[PDB]
Amino acid sequence: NVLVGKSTVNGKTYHLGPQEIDEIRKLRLDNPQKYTRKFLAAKYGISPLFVSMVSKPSEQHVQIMESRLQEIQSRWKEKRRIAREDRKRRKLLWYQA
RNA sequence: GUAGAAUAAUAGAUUUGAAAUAUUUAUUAUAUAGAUUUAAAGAGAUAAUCAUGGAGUAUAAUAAUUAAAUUU
Ligand SMILES: [Mg+2]
Ligand SMILES: [Mg+2]
Repeated sequence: NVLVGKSTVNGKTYHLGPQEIDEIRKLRLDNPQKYTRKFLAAKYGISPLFVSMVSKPSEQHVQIMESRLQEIQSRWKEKRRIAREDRKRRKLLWYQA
């Protein structure tokens, strides 16, 4: 197998209920730093994709991490910026087929 | 147009499927192994912008008289 998902290796599970899904949401909105996607996935035996599906982080959290991305991009040099645009175009060309 | 029906966005609302081939889907650093790429101090070719040079071209008094052709 190549880049296979864990659920695909061992099939999907449907075992969480409304109350613990709601409390997952409360934890995520409370302390996104302490209760990360991987932490919640480990705690509740689900996938980080499912955590993102059911929960939603805080606006402050997303704003600060977008700013972090902006800083990392700004610290780049000319060559890395061009290389990243090239990666984007190449990846887009993957799907045209 | 003294006015309405008539495309897409931009967002909004109300619904909507999923545990979503996410131990890499999007993008983000380090380390190891390996494979590579990227010059313009100047130059060639071509074109253009400035020159240089004076080939080529026109004219050889351009006044006036005579003659043929014209607006009123
Ligand atoms: Mg070059
Ligand atoms: Mg000259």
